[PDB]
Amino acid sequence: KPHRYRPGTVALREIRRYQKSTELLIRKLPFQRLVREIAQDFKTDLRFQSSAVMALQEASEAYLVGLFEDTNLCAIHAKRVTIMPKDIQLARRIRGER
Amino acid sequence: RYRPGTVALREIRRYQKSTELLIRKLPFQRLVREIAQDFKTDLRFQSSAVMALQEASEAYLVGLFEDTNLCAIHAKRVTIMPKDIQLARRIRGER
Amino acid sequence: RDNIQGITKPAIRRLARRGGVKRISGLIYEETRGVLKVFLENVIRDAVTYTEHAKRKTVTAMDVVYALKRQGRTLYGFGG
Amino acid sequence: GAKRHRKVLRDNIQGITKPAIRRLARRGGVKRISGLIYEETRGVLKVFLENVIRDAVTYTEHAKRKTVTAMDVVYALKRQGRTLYGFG
Amino acid sequence: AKAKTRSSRAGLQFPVGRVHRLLRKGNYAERVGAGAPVYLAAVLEYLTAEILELAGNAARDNKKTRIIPRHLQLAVRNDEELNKLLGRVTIAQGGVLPNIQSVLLPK
Amino acid sequence: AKAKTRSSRAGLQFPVGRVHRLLRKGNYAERVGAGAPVYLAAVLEYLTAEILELAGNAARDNKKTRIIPRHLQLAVRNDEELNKLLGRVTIAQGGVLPNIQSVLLPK
Amino acid sequence: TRKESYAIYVYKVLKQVHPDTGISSKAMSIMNSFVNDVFERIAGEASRLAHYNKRSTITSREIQTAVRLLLPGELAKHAVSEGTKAVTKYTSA
Amino acid sequence: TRKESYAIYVYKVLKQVHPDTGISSKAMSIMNSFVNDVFERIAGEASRLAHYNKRSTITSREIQTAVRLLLPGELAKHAVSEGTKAVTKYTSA
Amino acid sequence: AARVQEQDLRQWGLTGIHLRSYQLEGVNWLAQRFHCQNGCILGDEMGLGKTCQTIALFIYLAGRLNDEGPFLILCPLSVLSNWKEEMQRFAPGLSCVTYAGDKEERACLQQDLKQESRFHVLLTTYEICLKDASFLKSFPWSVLVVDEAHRLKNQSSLLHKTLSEFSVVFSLLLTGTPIQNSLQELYSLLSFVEPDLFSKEEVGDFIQRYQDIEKESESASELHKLLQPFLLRRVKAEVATELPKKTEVVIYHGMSALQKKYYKAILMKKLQNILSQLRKCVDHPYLFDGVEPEPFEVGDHLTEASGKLHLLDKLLAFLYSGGHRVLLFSQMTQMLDILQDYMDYRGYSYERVDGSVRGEERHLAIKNFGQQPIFVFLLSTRAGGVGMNLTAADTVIFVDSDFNPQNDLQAAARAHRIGQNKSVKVIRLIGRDTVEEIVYRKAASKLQLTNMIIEGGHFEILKFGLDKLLASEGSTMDEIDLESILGETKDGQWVSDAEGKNHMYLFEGKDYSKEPSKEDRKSFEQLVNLQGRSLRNKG
DNA sequence: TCAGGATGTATATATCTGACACGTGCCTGGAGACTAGGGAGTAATCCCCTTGGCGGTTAAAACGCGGGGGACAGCGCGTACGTGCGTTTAAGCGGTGCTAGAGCTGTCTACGACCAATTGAGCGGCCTCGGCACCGGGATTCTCCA
DNA sequence: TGGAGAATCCCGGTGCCGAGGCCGCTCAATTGGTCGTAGACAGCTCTAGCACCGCTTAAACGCACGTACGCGCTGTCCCCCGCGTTTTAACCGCCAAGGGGATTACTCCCTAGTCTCCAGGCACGTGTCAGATATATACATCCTGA
Ligand SMILES: Nc1ncnc2c1ncn2[C@@H]1O[C@H](COP(=O)(O)OP(=O)(O)O)[C@@H](O)[C@H]1O
Ligand code: BEF
Repeated sequence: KPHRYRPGTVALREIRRYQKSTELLIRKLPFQRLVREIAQDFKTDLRFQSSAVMALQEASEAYLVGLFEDTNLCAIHAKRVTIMPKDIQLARRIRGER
Repeated sequence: RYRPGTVALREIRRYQKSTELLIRKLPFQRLVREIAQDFKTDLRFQSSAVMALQEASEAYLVGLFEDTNLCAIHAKRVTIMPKDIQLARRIRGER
Repeated sequence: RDNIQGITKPAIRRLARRGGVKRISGLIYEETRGVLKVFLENVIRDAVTYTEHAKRKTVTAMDVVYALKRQGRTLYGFGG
Repeated sequence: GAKRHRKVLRDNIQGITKPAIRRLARRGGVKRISGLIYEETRGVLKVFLENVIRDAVTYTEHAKRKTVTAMDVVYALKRQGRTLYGFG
Repeated sequence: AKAKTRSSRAGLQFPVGRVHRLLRKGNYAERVGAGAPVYLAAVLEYLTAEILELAGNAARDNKKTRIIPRHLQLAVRNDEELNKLLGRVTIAQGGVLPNIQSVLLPK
Repeated sequence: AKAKTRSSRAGLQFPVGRVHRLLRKGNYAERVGAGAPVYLAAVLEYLTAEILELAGNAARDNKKTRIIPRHLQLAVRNDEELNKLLGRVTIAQGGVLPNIQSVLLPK
Repeated sequence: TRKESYAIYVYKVLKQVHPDTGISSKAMSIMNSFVNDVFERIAGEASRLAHYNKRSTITSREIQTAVRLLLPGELAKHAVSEGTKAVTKYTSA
Repeated sequence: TRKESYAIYVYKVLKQVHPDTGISSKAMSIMNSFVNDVFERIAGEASRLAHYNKRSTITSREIQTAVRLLLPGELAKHAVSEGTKAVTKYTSA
Repeated sequence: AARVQEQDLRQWGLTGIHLRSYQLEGVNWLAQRFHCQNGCILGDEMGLGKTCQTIALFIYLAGRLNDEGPFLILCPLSVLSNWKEEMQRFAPGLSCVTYAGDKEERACLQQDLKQESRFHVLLTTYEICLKDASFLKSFPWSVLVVDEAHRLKNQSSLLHKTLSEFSVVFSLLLTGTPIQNSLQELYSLLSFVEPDLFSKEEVGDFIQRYQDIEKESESASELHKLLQPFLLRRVKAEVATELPKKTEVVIYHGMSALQKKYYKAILMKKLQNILSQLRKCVDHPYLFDGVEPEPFEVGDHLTEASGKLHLLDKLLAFLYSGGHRVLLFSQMTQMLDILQDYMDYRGYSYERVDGSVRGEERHLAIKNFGQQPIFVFLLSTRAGGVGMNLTAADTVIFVDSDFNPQNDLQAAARAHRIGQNKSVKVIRLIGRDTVEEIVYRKAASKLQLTNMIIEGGHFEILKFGLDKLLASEGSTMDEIDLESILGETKDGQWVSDAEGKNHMYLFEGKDYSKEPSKEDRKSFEQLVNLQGRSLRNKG
């Protein structure tokens, strides 16, 4: 029988790997397309510098990482290890964003 | 005799209809002066300064208790506990 | 001289009731006293700094209002 | 067989794929992830981006420009209490 | 000639001369245009009118003929956009909105 | 009289004259004292030296000799007061601190 | 000494809105604080908008942009409408 | 056209602190942003401090009070000592 | 030096083809250039057999002065099979290794570095030579051949800088097109050839010294003398006679109802880039996503949605009836998908090499191009017109009319080739009173800049304002052209044998116009501009 | 499940009472008229950088499958918190008294703005070499089924 | 109940591009005077903050009881993770065009600054009605028993 890892080992390995690095974790092109689609709803025929989209991506990724940290604390508070949409909602409620 | 939890709900409704301050004036003023003695000796306070401090403190505590209640309900409870206060204050960014 | 104990247990219960809390643990009172002490220390430090800058010996309501505004908690109804 | 149009139906918000959200959660320290987290995260990201981009486009239109610069994004982020260092 | 305040020309009730003086004395810019005070006074008057509309409605709901801080608090915290505008503002003697969680009610 | 800079008179490596010009052009007040730019430049130099010393320690701990944004992020977030000063600040290409909760580690 | 406030103007607006409703002194001081707070917010945003674009004059365009930046949603549209209406009526006279 | 920054002064301070360490360009831009951010924080705090007391001059007292309001703990104390030392040395010379 | 006869190549390994006089002259020229300098540019016209000349050069310097070292050939992916086939067809004495595949087979070929002359010629492509430059930087190559060398036009190219730092003794470039589309591009070619003589710093000198545009024999002869020992051009007219002649015939077409609607809409109201949307609208509206009635079936509604497609269907019916095999070139791949669906509807035997197809499907497609009696040849200009031998067809039809004319010229030359037997009839489909006409005229103006120098030293806009006829917002469909379509195309026995309403011939004749009616644009854009106590809670 | 009782709470009338709304005098800040200068609108030029597409590789994303471990429901227990009562304490209210300090006024004087001439510090441009990134290889580590 | 296997770390080599030092120039900081006004200082007033006393009563405190809720345990089941295979689109190299950002020169009109004048708004005084409080009173609601 082939070699298999128990559920949760590769998750810890990925946690360490991604907390040790600093690169962006979202693909560039899909994020840029999403940014342009969102911006179409405010002014048509807009142009973006590349550094503008880079700044937007850095800010978005930092925001999501911090939100996931708060979500993980809220999930641990309920004696769970799986994060769920209610944990995200509670974190955003306590932050004052809802 | 009323069953446990009825007087609590009546108190909740009563204190959510009212607007007065819930902490007594003299103990709060003494606490303020004690805290201020660690920064400059022989200070004076206008009465409105202590009133503003009390209003701000009570608003802060009521909001914190609302967040604590949300965190307690999240864990399938109705009793608020110190860990709920700690979670609420950490998520708010104060810890 | 232990004036933090003047924030009595019934007062904390009334604050919790206004916050909507239905049932309270017995260790909440010391936690709340510590939290209130920290909050008051920050605000009073800022207010006393404002008072000392103006070379006064009396903390006014505007010093408290400016301290609260500096900490991101604007207060309406006390002038300014 | 309809080879002239069989690709354009991806709904750009779906370009934020499930592996990317899992990578973000891993950097956030999350060990196990529910299956409904991905749509919730996409909605949260969309709201955040709408706010920031609305502010940035307002700043751009004030200057009577047609190109959104990096300084507009930095101003829009500082506008919301999220200061970003490293983009001038 | 006969004097005539700028508020009357603009058709406003908030003062345009006082807003102009505050803008000049606040160290906001080197110069202040002629239409800046009019625009700012109109915006301030509109916001005041919105708050007072909602607060008067709240006072009339309670069979009162005078507005107290409780009515201002109810007006602000019931309206969503005024609640966003004043999300980090404390109103003295205002109280809170009556709201009990669904799980705390008996069932 | 050979020109001597104000930074050398104060004993600083930050530009006192440039800080004075920035204070005069920022509409901060009508007029600016003589010792304000010196005091401000000293404070800015102190804060720069603090972060640079912490980031240099962090970079040397990684067997590197050039400071990159990751080292600045580690220096800021590992310090208890610089983290309060820069609490609401995002550092580009900085990453996060390595931290896993105890309940997620295996028994 | 004389201390100025917005009490009389708030009262005029109130009489326009509710012709038979009064207001207490604490509520009036709250409204005065509200007007001052909103004034400072708008003026500061306009100031830094003018500084961003290397201008040295605060005009009604900068006030309009600040109003759009600060007020949320449907509040911004009506506020911009009232400001534009006032400036148009003012410059026609 | 040109573009001024704090790069050379940051580099001089770095060579005082770590004589053998270098710095990349992204880190230098981050440090420039940090210096600008702290400058504008302190300047705005001193500006409104002068406005509160009905003064028209920003002096070293306002800068000192702004430093004590904005910096936490030991950072405020050491920054105050450094600034006071600099002003004392500048005045005597 | 010493002249090379045909028997020397016969004995030295070249056994496939009997060379020609100009081919032998080119081989001797290449030999003497190799003996005296570092690099040259074999710039014969398309379809004259440069590959045979390079293989003959390999045979020569592999059996005369025993230069047995490795040879590197760089070519586009579509001509890799052609190089591989001709290498063993004409020179089976040299072992040729096709260095291609995914990463794994290329690694397994990395392992064959036993360095025992197991390969004489290494054959690869640009992309592979740029991905595995490190492995391809550790060989002492004698000859470096860059086929279709007009890819090095830009000097800041990564391929230019990568290939410049190679251990090559002799760099040979192959380019059929007139390279001088601009002086800087020709100078980039020259700087790649002779980096020491033509330094990259003399770019300004090269442009300034040769700003001449008339005959100016005093400087035309100077530049000719400068390019005498580096370039070698031979044209079919002077060298390769007795071939069937090609006759380019440009055919005009109108619009459709929704075509005019969207043309005007884009001209008035993503729309950040205007030119691309205008050209898309002229080609076919259905390639806009929002205009389709979403039918997931083939039908007859395709022909009427575009005047270009209508005229194309008329031409295709006529050509299939007359027994003519046809090449079909286009710029955008979406339009090629539309054509493929239309061909599937009308039951036409078609083959498609497009670029981004695969490496081997192109080889299979080229085999089927000539094996089966297949009728339609779907092609992309950039990835289909770069060296494939498609002599089976005898009609080239352009539906694109791209920006620069070299691409279209070489795409047309894909059918006018050594080994052609019938005549070639080049057809263009450009819309009347359209931005396509302006692109065509701008291309034509760019083209006759290199004709001047060859013959001398070698031998308001986006309108096109006749929108008044485009303001009728109708069809303007053509049916009278059916009886003249035999008049423009006189087909004999399997050959095409020997400026009115919708047709124009091309015999080095010019066409010009001055965009009369911009008033339509101004008027319809004026039409475009023609198209207290608020208390939001109360009203 | 309904009956009924005890508790709490909403409802109607009467009576103060003090705070809000109105009227008056004046004074200071806003309005009108004029002048001077520089900030900004405007036209023109240029070239950088943005957009749209094709071509081709290849790493990541997507799909499916199998299983185990975590979420969730149910149950029991025992403890800690709510409720009510009687006792105690200290907060609140009023009244008086004293003085420290905030606030205003008038008078200089030293300090910061403004301007003109000058020169060195800092910025842009240009090599250039060493720190870091990639790479292959060997070794140790940690996990998982015994 | 140790060994097999996959992952990661340490070591050596190469190469390459960006951080660092040099250099020329230009513009902004420095120096030297001159003015005018902001602020420092002294003095006088008057108010409001602190301190104390005495009494009332409302609220805090302590105690007892009982109950319901937090918490631990167990069992099920399904859903999320790990892994192998396919396929798809991200990414980078490259080609075109052209729009718009950035600069410069010019001029003109809009705002600052000054003086004069006068009416709006602020401080002050006064009356009267909206609301708070008290008392009876009906009605809703919670809880226990048949
Ligand atoms: N001597 C020859 N006889 C016949 N055909 C030839 C000869 N030399 C070359 N060719 C033809 O040239 C074609 C490939 O040559 P190619 O390099 O494509 O020519 P060109 O460079 O003119 O396009 C082959 O089909 C081959 O038949
Ligand atoms: F120029 Be040949 F068709 F390769």
